[PDB]
Amino acid sequence: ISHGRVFRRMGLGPESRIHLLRNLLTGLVRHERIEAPWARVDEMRGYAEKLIDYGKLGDTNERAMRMADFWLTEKDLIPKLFQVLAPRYKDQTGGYTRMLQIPNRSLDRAKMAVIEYKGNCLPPLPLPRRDSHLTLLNQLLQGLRQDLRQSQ
Amino acid sequence: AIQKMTRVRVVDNSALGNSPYHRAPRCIHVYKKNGVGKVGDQILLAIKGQKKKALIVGHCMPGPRMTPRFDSNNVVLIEDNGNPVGTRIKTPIPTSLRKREGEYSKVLAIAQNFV
Amino acid sequence: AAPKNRRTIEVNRCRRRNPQKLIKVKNNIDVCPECGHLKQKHVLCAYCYEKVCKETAEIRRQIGKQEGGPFKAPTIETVVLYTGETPSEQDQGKRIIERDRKRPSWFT
RNA sequence: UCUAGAGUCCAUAUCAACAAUAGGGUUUACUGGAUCAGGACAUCCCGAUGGUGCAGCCGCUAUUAAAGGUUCGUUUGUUCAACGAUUAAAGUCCUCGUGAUCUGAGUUCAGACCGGAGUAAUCCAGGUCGGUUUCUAUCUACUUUAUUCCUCCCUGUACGAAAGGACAAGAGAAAUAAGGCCUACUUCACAAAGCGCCUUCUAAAUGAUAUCAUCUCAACUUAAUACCCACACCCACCCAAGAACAGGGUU
RNA sequence: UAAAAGGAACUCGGCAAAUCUUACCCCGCCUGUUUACCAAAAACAUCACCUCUAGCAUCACCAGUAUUAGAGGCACCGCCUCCUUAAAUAGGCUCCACGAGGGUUCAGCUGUCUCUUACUUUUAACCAGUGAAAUUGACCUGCCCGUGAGGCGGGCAUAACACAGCAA
RNA sequence: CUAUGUAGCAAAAUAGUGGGAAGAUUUAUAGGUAGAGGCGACAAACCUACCGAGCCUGGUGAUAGCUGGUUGUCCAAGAUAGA
RNA sequence: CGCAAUAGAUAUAGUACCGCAAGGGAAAGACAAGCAUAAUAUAGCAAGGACUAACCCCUAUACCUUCUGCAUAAUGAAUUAACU
Ligand SMILES: [Mg+2]
Ligand SMILES: [Mg+2]
Ligand SMILES: [Mg+2]
Ligand SMILES: [Mg+2]
Ligand SMILES: [Mg+2]
Ligand SMILES: [Mg+2]
Ligand SMILES: [Mg+2]
Ligand SMILES: [Mg+2]
Ligand SMILES: [Mg+2]
Ligand SMILES: [Mg+2]
Ligand SMILES: [Mg+2]
Ligand SMILES: [Mg+2]
Ligand SMILES: [Mg+2]
Ligand SMILES: [Mg+2]
Ligand SMILES: [Mg+2]
Ligand SMILES: [Mg+2]
Ligand SMILES: [Zn+2]
Repeated sequence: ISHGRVFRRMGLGPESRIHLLRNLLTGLVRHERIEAPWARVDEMRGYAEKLIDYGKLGDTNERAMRMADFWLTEKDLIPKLFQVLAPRYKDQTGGYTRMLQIPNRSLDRAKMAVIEYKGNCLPPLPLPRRDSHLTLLNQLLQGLRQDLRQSQ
Repeated sequence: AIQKMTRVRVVDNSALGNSPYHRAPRCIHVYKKNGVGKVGDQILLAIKGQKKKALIVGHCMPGPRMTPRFDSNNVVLIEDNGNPVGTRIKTPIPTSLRKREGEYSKVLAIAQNFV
Repeated sequence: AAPKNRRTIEVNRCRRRNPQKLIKVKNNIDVCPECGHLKQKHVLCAYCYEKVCKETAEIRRQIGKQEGGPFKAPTIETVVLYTGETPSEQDQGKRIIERDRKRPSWFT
């Protein structure tokens, strides 16, 4: 039975789980885009979001500083968190990271995933667009837009 | 949960009990179909190498909400025909003995304090 | 325990070729409508993703060559500029990572 | 089965001696326990009925009844027996029932000691201490078919020779079993659980063979619903659904 | 790893675990040695004591000589040649010290148990790679009753097929 | 002593709990004792994984009143006193 | 009226490899079974009588060896090829 347990089980125990997610999160803050196994990235996305939330409070706060000290291992990144990432998202109140699935890994055929922090300098991921607005179904729906707007 | 093989401290001034003895009183039987005994369930005790009927008047096991949860498994010695052997009780006894039927009227006429 | 009798080729064929053990035909493949390569719906075009990772790696090699050694995460944003692209009016005060090939058409 | 002998009178209220008719074994001298239990009734309890010498609950025997239940411990292990406390009860047997589910004692493994027999080696259907049986499931089969007790009214009527003391009908309280839940307590903490909570449905009347009579292997007349239930999808994500597959949701 | 109340009611036995105390009894004096791979012991050895044999050269005893050497028995030393439990088939020549020896008891402790529960790790189930072995007459491999049992007889049942369990 | 493991990591291990740990201790190195023999704080203990008597070659194709086997077609006669 | 690559020497070799050692001691070179093409459909020693028809109907207690006969009471055999 596992009803209502939101935390995956990975590594050699709870502690190794936190440490694995910590290394993933450090790599993400250092490079702003990493390809990792899908389940691990899905577990780490929440932590990266809340890390940006803690980083918005700013250097002066001590709780946020302790948290970013634990969750960043090469400390050169703590400046970045408080001076490049958190400032970058002064407008967005949520959803700072985008997560996609990518071709499975060559060796062990695992389910992969690229995760990145929105707005970085890197070449943009090939996001999937929706169908062009000029397609047949969209045109008929646009006609319905007009005809319903005039009636109402 | 006053079941078989549990130590209970007699609190009734115990004309019989309360005297030194290397053993301590133990419950050897509970007069309920199942073993567990709750308040008012009269049990049997091996005290001073003798067998004597008892009556539970408090236990460390949490009960319902509005009834007391003592910290010692308290018992009153009662004679076979229901008469309490002692003549006094000092430790508080719960007011949850005026409830569900049993030989409890005498045991309240002999105590002095409630909770 | 151990088997009491060999199992015949007939029983083994009714097990091995049962549908539950067959490989299912995938109903979710298609063609990248613009790029024109195969892809699953919920996954990135493999060829496009590879051509993106190549450029990301080249950019990162330049970044490493400029930062010198480890422990040098800058405290400012970064912008990457290809040949014949002066730093725009918005990118002053941001580190520049020069590259020596024409900007890819897919890089916006 | 004959009652024949008894029983303060009297075989039938009880033993019922011999025998007869029935079902069943007797091998030594000249295999338990845990786990799960399937089944019979020759019934321990609960249920229904007859007689009683029970004038009455209970007792006694007799018929019927196998849906349900049939406790925990001290000493010990040819497996029983004794003893304490209870209980409505602690039933008699078949399938050690069950060791590719687990354990112990043994009886028969090498070590050693004590007692008996022997010149000795050694024996002993003796007593002690110690002591290793491994298994990845191929096939079959299978994996979602409410009782009891106590208390109280009804009261101490009938029954009853005094004395004691009923049914039918209800109302509370507890446990157990099945099924389910997490508001509180408890172990814990997006949840799973119990020590907690909730629900459980053979005596008569008429009457012939035999005109009275006679309960009739005479005719003839009387003493479970509930639950499930939408033909045609399945890429992706989530899930109180889940081993995979399935199932619920994506407004 | 954690655990409500109870704390040995488990069990052959407090084995395991948690906690740290006490008292006695049997055997053996003690440290030691032993059945490499089921027995570590109450067996062997052991100081102490006793008995038997032996008057002596250059390869052991021994470059030794009766207070010596070899072979045996025994095992220092001193002393002689009714209670327990509620209940009980269990426990209760002197002789300190010691024992992973055997039996019993007090107190504590605890998931041993009343009565199980949660979480973690490995295993596990699925995807991908590599890939055994015992076993195997053939099998198109059902149930009940009888005979003497998947296969015979008489009844019953019965569309095919994976996957995970269980152990009649 | 318990649990895991039982084609196992291992033809006797692993984890914990344990006995000894200045001695009759433990141990590296070369030599010696050789099979009815050696050695043995006797357990029939050990002498290269299997010792109430090593291992290899030879006599040896040991012997076996015991077990197991014994190969084309077709026909015909064919069975239970006893010493 | 000797063998022709499981024979003939053990031999391509006393090599490889096993053993501390004595010692042991190989293999080989020039459309059989198993599968795929093509999974299965009530029922049962898997066949026979048949039938228009594959199944359906009726009949039908595997083989060797050992015990007086053995329902498989027990022993032996996964199966092909070569040698026996
Ligand atoms: Mg893992
Ligand atoms: Mg719990
Ligand atoms: Mg506890
Ligand atoms: Mg010792
Ligand atoms: Mg010892
Ligand atoms: Mg696989
Ligand atoms: Mg049968
Ligand atoms: Mg299966
Ligand atoms: Mg011969
Ligand atoms: Mg003979
Ligand atoms: Mg003939
Ligand atoms: Mg040859
Ligand atoms: Mg040859
Ligand atoms: Mg072929
Ligand atoms: Mg058979
Ligand atoms: Mg065989
Ligand atoms: Zn594309």
